[PDB]
Amino acid sequence: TNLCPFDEVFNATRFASVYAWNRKRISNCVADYSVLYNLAPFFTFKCYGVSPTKLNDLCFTNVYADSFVIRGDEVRQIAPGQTGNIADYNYKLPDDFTGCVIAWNSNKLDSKVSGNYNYLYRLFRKSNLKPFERDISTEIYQAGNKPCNGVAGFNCYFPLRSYSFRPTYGVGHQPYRVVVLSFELAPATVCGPKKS
Amino acid sequence: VQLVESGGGLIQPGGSLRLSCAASGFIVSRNYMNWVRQAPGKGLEWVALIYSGGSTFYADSVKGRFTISRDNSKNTLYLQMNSLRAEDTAVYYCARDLVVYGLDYWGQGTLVTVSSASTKGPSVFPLAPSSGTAALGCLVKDYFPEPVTVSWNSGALTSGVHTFPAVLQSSGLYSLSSVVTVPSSSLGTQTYICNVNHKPSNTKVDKRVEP
Amino acid sequence: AIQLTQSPSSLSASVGDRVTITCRASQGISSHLAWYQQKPGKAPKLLIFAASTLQSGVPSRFSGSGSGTDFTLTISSLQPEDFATYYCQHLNSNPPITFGQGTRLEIKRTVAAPSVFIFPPSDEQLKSGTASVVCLLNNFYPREAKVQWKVDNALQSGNSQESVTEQDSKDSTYSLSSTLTLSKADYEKHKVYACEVTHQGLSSPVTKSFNRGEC
Repeated sequence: TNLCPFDEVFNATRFASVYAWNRKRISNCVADYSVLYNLAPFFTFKCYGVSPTKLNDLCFTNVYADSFVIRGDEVRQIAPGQTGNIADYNYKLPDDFTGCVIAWNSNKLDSKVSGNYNYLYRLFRKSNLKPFERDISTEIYQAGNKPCNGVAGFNCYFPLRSYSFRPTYGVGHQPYRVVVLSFELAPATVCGPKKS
Repeated sequence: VQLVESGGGLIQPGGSLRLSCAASGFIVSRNYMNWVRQAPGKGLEWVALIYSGGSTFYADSVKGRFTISRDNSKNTLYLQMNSLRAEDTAVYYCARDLVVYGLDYWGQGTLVTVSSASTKGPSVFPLAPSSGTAALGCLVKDYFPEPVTVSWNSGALTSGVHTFPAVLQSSGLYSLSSVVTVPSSSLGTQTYICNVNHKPSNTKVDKRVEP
Repeated sequence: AIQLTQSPSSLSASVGDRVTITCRASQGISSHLAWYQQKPGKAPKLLIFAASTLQSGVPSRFSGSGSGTDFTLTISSLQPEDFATYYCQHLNSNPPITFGQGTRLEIKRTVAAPSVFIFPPSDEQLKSGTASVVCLLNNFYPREAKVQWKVDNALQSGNSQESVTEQDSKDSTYSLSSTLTLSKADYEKHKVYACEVTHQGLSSPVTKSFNRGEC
């Protein structure tokens, strides 16, 4: 039994915008988290439906690592049963979520002083996202009964906004790389060291 | 094009009341909508927010007593207000929100006034002009709560009119007075009458002004 | 959360003047700020968003300026109608939106003294039980005006109750309303009811009076 490519997800070059989050699929490997010792010490770590240190001693069918960038004050929404424009139009965890959420400040990495307008989130959407759903379309959002069909105008709004990550900002406004481990329990193929 | 609201008025402390604001030009089921209130002669205060996908947020000063609703069918937004404390007295505005582009359209206002006092219609008394330009008008005494609407010849006379802010007599009752300057050469032929609506008591009253 | 403070709170300025109101944030927020105008008895009107860009339908003499944590609304060719209360807002993507406490903008103009008028009660009203004399000062500037009720040349205090209009959108003039309220008992105990206006635009205090039960 082999190790899991966690370092390949964190030490990864740059992350997707929250609206179009990455999901790397994980199967056939060993759950060693001390791999992560070295990074901006990755402080925010909370799990749901599972306990810490009961992890090296558990096995699940499949495991998913979702990754994206959001601003700090919006990290509280990456948790089951949240609301906010992120928890609703960008990335929704289910109410019964079992898994772990990890987030470190990436101000040193994704802030240009000119402004990093590469990180995007969906602002306008008719309805909430279903849990673990991804909306990629950049269709023009129809705010009026008068249809839009291409023209960005009154009651015709393009639905994504840049985050504008500047390093000056108060820490609420600073970028945060986030990785969400989904633990899904078919034969089991992802276990911890104490079960290798 | 338009946002028009209705449903405020007098109501006891602890009572309950439901505002409603209806929309023209845009569906509310598609937009971020807000209720902002303004205390009398104070500033602006955000009160509630409803997302296009229904997620609601409240200012702490109203959390757990107000509930901001909507009706996709009537294309209308509501604001149900319970446990009504007295500090909630204010003008209530609904507004369409384009979060990063500001609140571009607003309602007109509705006055929720929460006092244990009792409704009371006014009485109107004329102000006959001085027998150049001779001024005349109407008095409106001893009513509650605010406000009253005052018009001259049902919207005809509009220039040179001034309607004054209600003052609160020691009797806990409002009283204000409207006036207009007209040419002295019209006081015997032209007929002048002011119109007073007082919705809080269903008191619509007209009275003529003659020397 | 974030805090917004406007300076100055009050402000008087003459037509055509370049006026600058400022909004200071206790946290650097890049350009997420809107300026709102509120004429009296009206909802606020959005003038500027993104801290610099001009909303549609708004006069061009409105400079959206500032960035970072300090911003200014600059109106350049000041106008009589532009009397209002000016608010700034945090255009935040997360719920708790905050406005400044606002700036009241008063127009300065040249001294104009008031037309004075005086309106004895109505027999209508007298039949009730109280009477209400009413003096009126029409279309003057500045606000500051002294109104003295006199009743057989004896000065009255306490029963008077003044009231002022909002500065006019068209000409920027105030109008005042005093109201002497006496019971019908105290009313018939006197004959002459006068109202004496002292104003800066008047070289000598004007009086306007009537006589009980006459004309």
